[PDB]
Amino acid sequence: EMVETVCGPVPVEQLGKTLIHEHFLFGYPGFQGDVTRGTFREDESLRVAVEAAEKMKRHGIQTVVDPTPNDCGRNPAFLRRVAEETGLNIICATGYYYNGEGAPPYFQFRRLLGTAEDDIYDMFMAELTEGIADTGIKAGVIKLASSKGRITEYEKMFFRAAARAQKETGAVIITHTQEGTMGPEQAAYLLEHGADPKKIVIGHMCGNTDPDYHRKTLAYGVYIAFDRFGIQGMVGAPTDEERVRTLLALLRDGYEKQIMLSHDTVNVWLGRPFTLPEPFAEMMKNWHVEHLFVNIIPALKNEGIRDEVLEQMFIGNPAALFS
Amino acid sequence: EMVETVCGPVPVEQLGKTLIHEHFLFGYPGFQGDVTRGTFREDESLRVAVEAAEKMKRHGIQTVVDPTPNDCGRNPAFLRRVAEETGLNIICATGYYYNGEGAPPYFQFRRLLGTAEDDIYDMFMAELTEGIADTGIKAGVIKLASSKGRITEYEKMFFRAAARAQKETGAVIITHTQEGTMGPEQAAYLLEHGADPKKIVIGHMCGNTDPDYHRKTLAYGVYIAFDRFGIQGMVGAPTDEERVRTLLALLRDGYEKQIMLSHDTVNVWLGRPFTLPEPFAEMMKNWHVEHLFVNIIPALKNEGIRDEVLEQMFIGNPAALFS
Ligand SMILES: [Fe+3]
Ligand SMILES: [Fe+3]
Ligand SMILES: [Mn+2]
Ligand SMILES: [Mn+2]
Repeated sequence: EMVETVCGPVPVEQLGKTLIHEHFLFGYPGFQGDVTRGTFREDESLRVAVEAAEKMKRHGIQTVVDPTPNDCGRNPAFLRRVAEETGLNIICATGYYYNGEGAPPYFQFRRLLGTAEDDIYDMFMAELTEGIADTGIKAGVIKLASSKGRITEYEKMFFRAAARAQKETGAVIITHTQEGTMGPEQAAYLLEHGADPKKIVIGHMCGNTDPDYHRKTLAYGVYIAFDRFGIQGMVGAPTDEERVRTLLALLRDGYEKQIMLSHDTVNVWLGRPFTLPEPFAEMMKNWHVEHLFVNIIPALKNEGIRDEVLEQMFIGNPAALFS
Repeated sequence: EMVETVCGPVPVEQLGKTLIHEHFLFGYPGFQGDVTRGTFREDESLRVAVEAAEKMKRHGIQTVVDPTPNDCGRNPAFLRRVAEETGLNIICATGYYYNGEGAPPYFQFRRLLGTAEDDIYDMFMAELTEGIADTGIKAGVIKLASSKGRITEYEKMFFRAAARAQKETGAVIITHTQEGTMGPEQAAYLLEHGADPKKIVIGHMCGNTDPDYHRKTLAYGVYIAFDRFGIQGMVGAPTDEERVRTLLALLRDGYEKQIMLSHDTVNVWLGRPFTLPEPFAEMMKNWHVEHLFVNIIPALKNEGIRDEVLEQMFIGNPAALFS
């Protein structure tokens, strides 16, 4: 039925072609202290963000899920301005990053007060059923993240909170996996606490190339995402070549009703402008919102995937996920 | 001669009685993502902050150094408003927190671009010689922090940057030590890179009770601080009893020209409001800006310390430090 976007509630029928994981705004926790050399280009950032939405709208996309966590400069009103100008639908999130690239100390401190997991739940409920700050916007998904090879104590507080929240709300859960680890464990641990696998998207699965690992995850009946198309050389991540050679294994075996695709782009960066060093800067030349529809998809056809199947992924699956 | 406060440059002669370490505003990194339940009480916070300044002004304090790091919600314009209303002098900082209660990922990421330590220097120079963001305020001190028993790789980038900045500027360095560790190592590592010990305040020394350790540190000719008076029972911290019994050892042995005192208070908290749990909330009942002048000081007299000596600590030392 209905899904909360930044422009208030929307019928899931009208979601349409959907990218599951892209950032308009993103900054690594700590960017706020580099304000002096990295002040936020308020009205140019908006100009770039609308550039990316119009760039997405023209390949038939009607909906983006933006899972930018609360500590990476999530900005729902900004996003609201973008949708108001483009008509694109934008679903935002409620969540923190993970230990390795998040902001532990604050909730670490409350953990000592004994109230952290309640506070995270209370925050999740608030942002899902009341609205984010005074923006009036509710998050449409819960963002979760785990570390490499571990779901830390701190992360588990959020997983628990997240599972208990979803039971109270029916919110979709979207997750981050670190370097192709902890897919199954994530699914397992959320299902243990009463989350519903049909309302769960294990993310960054494209970060493992052994399809055995994906199947172990799909077996929970959760959705999985290859949401990092375009990112190469970094994090130890595999090439777009590996992804497709890993993606195709799961398509012929008819799992497409559990797979969705994205790029995990950052269209505007918070903090100090930077430019990638020259080894790095050519491997990730393809990391942009165009990448899938002009490259990844044609490649998929040449290896024989029905356009019907893809529609399950970009339209059916997301419509399914949110209902 | 001159020191940069939030109200522009000021003659060091007019610093006067000085608290070396107190926060008006503070939040643990991550507080920004708890915005919905923890929105910043803009104009009440200002009302509380002026309460604390007026409360400090009446025990003769004319100057506070507020070392709130860039990632813990440092707010120089806010501070500026406080001084403009009270006439108090407020010197702010340029720094990041340490790894355990800091926000590593952002500078961690730049470390991979190969430019982090330059960027930290460039940030330090900017905030010391040009101004913080568009506030026009320059930091008067550099804030540095290390972990328990370790000065991590990440922290050393900032120490190096900090030492090279001070050489270019003459800025005072103020530091944080974790649980009474790394005093000497900090001094040693800064002196190695050309920092001047007479422009350095090793902080949280009151976190070690073995005076042997302090002397090892004082031997570098750096200043040291017992800046956590009132914080008891927490972090592994020692009682105000231990501090004084540790402080007195260094006074009779005539080091007072290297010691200064504070409380390290947080007069307004960013993030979700909270009550300290029932055990904790008793031990730290004394953690407030009044604590020193009404309690710690009388206690010091009864054990026979000349008011002249104290003046070296609250007036002479700081005046010395900044010139
Ligand atoms: Fe992402
Ligand atoms: Fe402090
Ligand atoms: Mn991610
Ligand atoms: Mn500190």
